[PDB]
Amino acid sequence: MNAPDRFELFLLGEGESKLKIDPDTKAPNAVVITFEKEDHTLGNLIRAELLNDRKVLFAAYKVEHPFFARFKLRIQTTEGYDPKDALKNACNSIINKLGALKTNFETEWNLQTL
Amino acid sequence: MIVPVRCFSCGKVVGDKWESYLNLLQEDELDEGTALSRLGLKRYCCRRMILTHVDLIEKFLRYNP
Amino acid sequence: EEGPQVKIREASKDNVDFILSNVDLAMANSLRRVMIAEIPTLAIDSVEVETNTTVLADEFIAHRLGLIPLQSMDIEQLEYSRDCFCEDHCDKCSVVLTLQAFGESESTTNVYSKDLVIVSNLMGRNIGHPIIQDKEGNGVLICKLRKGQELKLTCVAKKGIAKEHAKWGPAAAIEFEYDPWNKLKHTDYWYEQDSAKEWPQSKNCEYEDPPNEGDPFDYKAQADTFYMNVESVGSIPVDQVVVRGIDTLQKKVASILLALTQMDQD
Amino acid sequence: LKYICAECSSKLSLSRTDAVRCKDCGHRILLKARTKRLVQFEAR
Amino acid sequence: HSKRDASTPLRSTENGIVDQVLVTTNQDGLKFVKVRVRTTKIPQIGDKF
Ligand SMILES: [Zn+2]
Ligand SMILES: [Zn+2]
Ligand SMILES: [Zn+2]
Repeated sequence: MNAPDRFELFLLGEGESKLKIDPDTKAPNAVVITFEKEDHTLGNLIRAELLNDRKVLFAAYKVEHPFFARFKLRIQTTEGYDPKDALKNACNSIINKLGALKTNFETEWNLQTL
Repeated sequence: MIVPVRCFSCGKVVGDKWESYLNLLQEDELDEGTALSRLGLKRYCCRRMILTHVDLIEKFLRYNP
Repeated sequence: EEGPQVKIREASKDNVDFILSNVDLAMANSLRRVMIAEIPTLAIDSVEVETNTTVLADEFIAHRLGLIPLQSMDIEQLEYSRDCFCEDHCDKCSVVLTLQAFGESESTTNVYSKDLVIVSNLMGRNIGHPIIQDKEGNGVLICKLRKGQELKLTCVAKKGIAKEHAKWGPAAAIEFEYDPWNKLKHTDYWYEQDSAKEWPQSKNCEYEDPPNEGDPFDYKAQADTFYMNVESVGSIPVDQVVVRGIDTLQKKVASILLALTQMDQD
Repeated sequence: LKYICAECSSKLSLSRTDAVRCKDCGHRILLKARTKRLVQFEAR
Repeated sequence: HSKRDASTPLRSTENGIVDQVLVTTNQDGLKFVKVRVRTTKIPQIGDKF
């Protein structure tokens, strides 16, 4: 009756962009990125992968309300290091690890029976 | 009503196991636990899903309309 | 290879018990969440009922039809109806299968998922076929007819995500456990007398070394090893459940990367 | 239009100025038949 | 305009599908009707359990 459509969890609305990169006014060299139509699945993973980068000072994601499928990701990097590059490196790292994981799982699957 | 097609909690298909369950109870004369075990219902949510079900449709079919 | 490692402890048509090594907790978790929610599957999304003189209500039966597991092997070469340039649905986006049942015998006439008949053109793609893991080859018991009761309907199955509705869930329960000895101390066990004696010992305890009382607490250790068991429903084979889970996660990461690539436009 | 009796498998087509009862039965309980225009269902 | 309307509207807040329409004469020979509408209610935020 007042329940929103389910596809609104993953289908981008009218005018809604995937990422909304905003300059953080609190701490210098910081940024807050709004991920639309995504949840903890992407947020926790990217945040955890951003803590591996030793040139990243801060990294935290939050879902301000479980009704809406979106989360904010705040990133603070060292000077001379753009945070978007940190996000990109994090993403690429994730993709590489997942590719290796998939390949390994596949080669491990071929050596099985039943 | 009729045996739920899938288990609410996890999602394991259980709608294909009702008749097999009844047979395991009457034909092999097993108890509910072993019958549910042989049907591959290890998690107690599915175990519940079949054990807890009441097949009311069998009474619903007693009317002619 | 060079990264995260897999060790298939057990493998069957329905279940895969394996061990993820050299992985972050978040990646294992996210892999689980994807395997549960975000893997494309084919299920009945539309039901047109012509005649229904059975006991059950129309949308009741329709619900049960929605939950039926269908073959989703070549689902990646099927398309979303929302993305397809056709009107409503077609053969490139949806799979149409009929159901015509009628009470014939004096006894109860059962209506199974095997009675579903594909009408649309599959054009080569392994898709639409209702999974029958049943021993007698019947499948899901859809309904029951009396003597003169009839069920005539048509089902349009569309590509869907389990995040939209649980009927598109390719996986059942995903077993997930790390650090069986609680050496990381992520859990403060509730007890009455002896903690270890009251709490049952996990099977995975056989796969790690027990702590020594002479040794202190390892504060620098993280979570590397994860014991998982992925169970499929039939729409997608287990190996392909975890593989397409990985592929999906990777893909939606690549979508964010692509978004970043696109935000550089003036 | 057409109707159907309650306690027998009949198929009456008696419109207005007729109504009750039934053809070869005797009871006055008449139900209306299902529509011809098919209704869809989001199988959810 | 030789007729006054006495038609019956579906509940303003409710909705559903016409499940079964019953037409029957009364004891005084009055043609009266009972219309049954079916609606499947799914558990929602605010439902009492
Ligand atoms: Zn279950
Ligand atoms: Zn189409
Ligand atoms: Zn009659």
